[PDB]
Amino acid sequence: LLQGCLLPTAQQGLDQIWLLLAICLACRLLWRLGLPSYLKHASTVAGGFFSLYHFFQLHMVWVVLLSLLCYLVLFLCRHSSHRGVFLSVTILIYLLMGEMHMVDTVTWHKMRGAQMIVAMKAVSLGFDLDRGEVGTVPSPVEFMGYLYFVGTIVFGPWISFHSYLQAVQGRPLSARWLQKVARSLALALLCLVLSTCVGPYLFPYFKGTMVRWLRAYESAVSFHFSNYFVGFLSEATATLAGAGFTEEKDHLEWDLTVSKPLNVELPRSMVEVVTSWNLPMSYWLNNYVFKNALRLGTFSAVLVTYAASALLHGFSFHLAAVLLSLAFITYVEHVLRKRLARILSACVLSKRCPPDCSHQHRLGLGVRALNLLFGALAIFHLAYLGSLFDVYGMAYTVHKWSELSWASHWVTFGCWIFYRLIG
Ligand SMILES: [Zn+2]
Repeated sequence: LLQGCLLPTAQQGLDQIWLLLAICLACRLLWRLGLPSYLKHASTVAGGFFSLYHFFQLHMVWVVLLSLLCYLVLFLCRHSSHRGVFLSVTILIYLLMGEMHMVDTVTWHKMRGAQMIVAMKAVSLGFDLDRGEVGTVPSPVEFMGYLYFVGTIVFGPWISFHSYLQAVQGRPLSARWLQKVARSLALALLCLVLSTCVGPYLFPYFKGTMVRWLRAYESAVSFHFSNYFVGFLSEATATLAGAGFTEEKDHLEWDLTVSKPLNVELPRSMVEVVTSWNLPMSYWLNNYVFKNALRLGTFSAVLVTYAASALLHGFSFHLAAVLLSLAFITYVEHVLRKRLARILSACVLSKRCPPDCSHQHRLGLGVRALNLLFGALAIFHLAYLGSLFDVYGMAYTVHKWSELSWASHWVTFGCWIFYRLIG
């Protein structure tokens, strides 16, 4: 195992990503030299081209296409107060065309992440221009540098245009920065190693229904650690490039957090799981899709947000089914937890209550028991939904979920039934 899984996996992951980290660090050193803004943006553009070429070979043209297309659309509507609408429509078109299989499936899937981040960045800049957070429409070099920020191009977290400009302005290289990068890299490598070695072999070492749930859980936990690897790597790359900082009370804190594994592995609620899964993505979907879809109602906005999330990850039927089930699961858990908190004056909300909340029962045994029951239900939902990601169409999804006897959906139905009845 020591030289059988750990070392090969660590080599596999650290090997390819090394170049990306190198360019992030190079960008960071180059952006502290006091170069003009134009030069900084152009430099990161060239770095983004080289990183995209390194990860996707000649097939980087699709991302290049999207980048130019989004700028073209933004430029054509540079005076319109509905820039986010036009950019979202053009992203919709491009994504749908790609999902229509016009491009090779292997090639398309290979760069779903980079294209997702570019699309999220373009839509976010359009909506920030609409709401007035960004004063003027950016120059071509600033927009292209924002899309090709080398710390946020391949697996990078979505960052706002203002966050990108703050990264451009630069910050002094400090011990705190290096500790953040090192911690993120170590956690990324650990999560990758866990995903490949610890995760898959959890229950056999570390075909009844119990066996099926064990296999489902280990496939879910392996998928989670793979996602955590991507999240921590994204934190490492973004911090190493100079972004992801919070200038709070004239005190700089490099605290960009993409994923919170402890809040998903040990979950209080499925809402917490979804939020902690990818904080940049959750924020993006919440601010640039959910708030714009509030005119359809709250539940319809939840469905629109999850459908946009399904399109951003690429339309595969298992992931679309997972996100459609997650909308109902999170909503039902949320409402039931809320109503239980109201009726039972307890701190059993989907998030932790503040220290000044009106709930009478705050630390009792019943509150801990209810939170543990909902956390076990959340782990159960995670194993159910993550069973689809073992190492895929409608038939696979149906059969695989039938192997688990549709337990989560019945449980979701029961929670929903309970919610309506008690109120
Ligand atoms: Zn409370």
